[PDB]
Amino acid sequence: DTIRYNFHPTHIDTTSFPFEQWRKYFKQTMCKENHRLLLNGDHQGEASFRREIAYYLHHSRGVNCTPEQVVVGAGVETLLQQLFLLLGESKVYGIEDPGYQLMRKLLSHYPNDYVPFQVDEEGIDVDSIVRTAVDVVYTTPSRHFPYGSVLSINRRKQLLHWAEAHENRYIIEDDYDSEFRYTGKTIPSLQSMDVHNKVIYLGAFSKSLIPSVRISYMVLPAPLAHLYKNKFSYYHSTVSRIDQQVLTAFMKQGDFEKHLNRMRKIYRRKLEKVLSLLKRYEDKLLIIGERSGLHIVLVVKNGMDEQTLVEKALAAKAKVYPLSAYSLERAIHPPQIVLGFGSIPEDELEEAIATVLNAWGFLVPRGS
Amino acid sequence: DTIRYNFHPTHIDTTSFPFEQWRKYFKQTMCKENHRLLLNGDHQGEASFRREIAYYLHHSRGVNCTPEQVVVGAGVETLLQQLFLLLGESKVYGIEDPGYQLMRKLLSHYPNDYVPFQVDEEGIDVDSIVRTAVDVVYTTPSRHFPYGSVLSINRRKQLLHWAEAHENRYIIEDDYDSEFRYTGKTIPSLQSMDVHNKVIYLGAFSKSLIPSVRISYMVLPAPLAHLYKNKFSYYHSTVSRIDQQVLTAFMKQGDFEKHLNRMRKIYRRKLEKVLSLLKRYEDKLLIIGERSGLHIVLVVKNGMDEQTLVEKALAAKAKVYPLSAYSLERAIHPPQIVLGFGSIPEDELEEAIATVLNAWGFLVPRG
Ligand SMILES: [Ca+2]
Ligand SMILES: [Ca+2]
Ligand SMILES: [Ca+2]
Ligand SMILES: [Ca+2]
Ligand SMILES: [Cl-]
Ligand SMILES: [Cl-]
Repeated sequence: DTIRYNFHPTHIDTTSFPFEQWRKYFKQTMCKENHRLLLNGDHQGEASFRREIAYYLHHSRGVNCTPEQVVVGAGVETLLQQLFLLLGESKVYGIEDPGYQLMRKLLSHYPNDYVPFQVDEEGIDVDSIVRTAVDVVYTTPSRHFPYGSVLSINRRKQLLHWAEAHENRYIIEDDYDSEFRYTGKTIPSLQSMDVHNKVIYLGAFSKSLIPSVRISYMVLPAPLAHLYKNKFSYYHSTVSRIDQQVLTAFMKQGDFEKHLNRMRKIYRRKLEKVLSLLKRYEDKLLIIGERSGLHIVLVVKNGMDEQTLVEKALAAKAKVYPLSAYSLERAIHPPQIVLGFGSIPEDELEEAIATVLNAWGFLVPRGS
Repeated sequence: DTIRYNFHPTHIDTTSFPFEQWRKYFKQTMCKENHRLLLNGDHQGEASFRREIAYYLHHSRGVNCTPEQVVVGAGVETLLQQLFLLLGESKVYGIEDPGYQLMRKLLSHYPNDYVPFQVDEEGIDVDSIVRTAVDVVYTTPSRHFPYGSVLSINRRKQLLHWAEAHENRYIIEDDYDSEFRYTGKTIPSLQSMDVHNKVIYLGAFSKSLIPSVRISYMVLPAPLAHLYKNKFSYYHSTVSRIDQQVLTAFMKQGDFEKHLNRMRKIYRRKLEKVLSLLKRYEDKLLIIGERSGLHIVLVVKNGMDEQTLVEKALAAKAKVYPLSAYSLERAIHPPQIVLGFGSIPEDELEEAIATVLNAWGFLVPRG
């Protein structure tokens, strides 16, 4: 087949993107007067761009950093690799389970060991971490993937305390999941509470902007930033100067911020339509983390197993994501599926959900 | 200050670039109909783009590979890092001395050890390699930096033989420096001779095209390519899909090839003007590797040391490159300076060289 509907958690609404503006800024940047942009710039990122990042992160997340603490790289994986090299071979990493598997996967190639920790309604299990001899804790405190959990303000304090207790300890705050929250109290970055230079902040222009441009940023505590600038002095940027300059302009003249607001509205509509439809099956489908992100988790009580649910959906030309993809515990029961609605066009949402539900043997409204 | 003249060996003629065409292809690619390009593509590279790479490499260098053996990454450094992880922690690397320091520097972060080998008129010292217990040999056979040496056809055969002798051995062929040769025999890739899946081929769109776009490629022997696709299945591309698509088009419709020819002419003129001027001081300045690349080496007999020469040049706002920057084995005397003329505009060449010569206490023709 070709797959018709792709319920990917990290997809964006591609049809909505401001092509005209982007093209405009491209036109302004890529031209004879800016010919010097064709040579390589600062490895760490263009100063202009690092500046906008620090501005953006302050407004949006409460992050406090200088431009000289911002490292720009081609995707989160590029930056974590540099981080692993930077912090050294002895560090032991604690990671969330379940969660995105990237961190564990990358660590398989590096000397460093890892330890998984549970996440619950209040975030990562700080009690276990404290007993465990990890040095660096990787966590998504703002909204855990996939369930949407927030790291409670107590645990934030406890974790920062843990980090303060030793010179070797750090926290990696992953905010890959960009700022589409609709419900709950809006709570800031853990980095914003950090007064001890303990938190490394990680994010990307993927769920905002454009995933395929591969533009990501890591914010280092100022000692690490100095060490970074020394260790990696001879490297080159892994992100196009042209693209940096373009995004710099897009941000400076306010269009990025307009984009974000416009998209927030669109995603809100989509999510609400999706919930509107799914809430009708409340006996056999339970939704988790419904008021955050571009995706939800369904617990499915069809007596169909996880694998069956995936295959049936794929047969209907709809790709859906088994939660076991994101888990080291091999038993997930009842079966859970992640659905993301970024790429599903707004006017086809009902049809798309219908397709999946139908393939799963649910009764479906007309026009699918 | 700002530096007025930057004699960087890897710089290109930025003023010459086809902005209009590039912008055209950008316009064609980045638009509502191609909205799916905004999601991430194949980690290894866009199939269209890998295809053009395989085509390009065949016509230009005689490289024989499938698109599925081409890995696209953000600069040579990104790809070598993946390579180091792929081949494992036990491998020992041999590297050229002198040369670009990137390889040594990267290796400092990985478990892997390295050994430098001399380069002469005929390329890397294969005799030493054979005695040495290295597993992977890094070399720039087409045109060594900075002197311009070519790996002789004997040594090519000897090195491939060396590689054939053991299951663990490989050769990294760097063709970062590939396109601008004017003199000597135009000679093919070592990869083209490889029939034993021993050569990893490495190149980039920097000296052609645009350095700052950070688009590079590594061509893996087919067993390694299969291992790569498995080991790194979960990675994402480090190069923008949009930029891939743009360059894909630029290549397909022949604009890349036009670009290359146009640039070859320009660089040739610049080099010839530079030689024309410098040949006048043949007693105190000797030129090396003069008929290759976007740069030359000067041996300077001023009794000024290397450092002095650099500083004097920088005073008067010209940046020049000490050859010691490129060596692991012992201080060079008499001083050598690398001058690259990629970025120096054609109509300012005389002025620029004059600036440097003047600062070094030489007499200047035209006042
Ligand atoms: Ca490991
Ligand atoms: Ca959710
Ligand atoms: Ca090493
Ligand atoms: Ca890139
Ligand atoms: Cl063709
Ligand atoms: Cl110097």
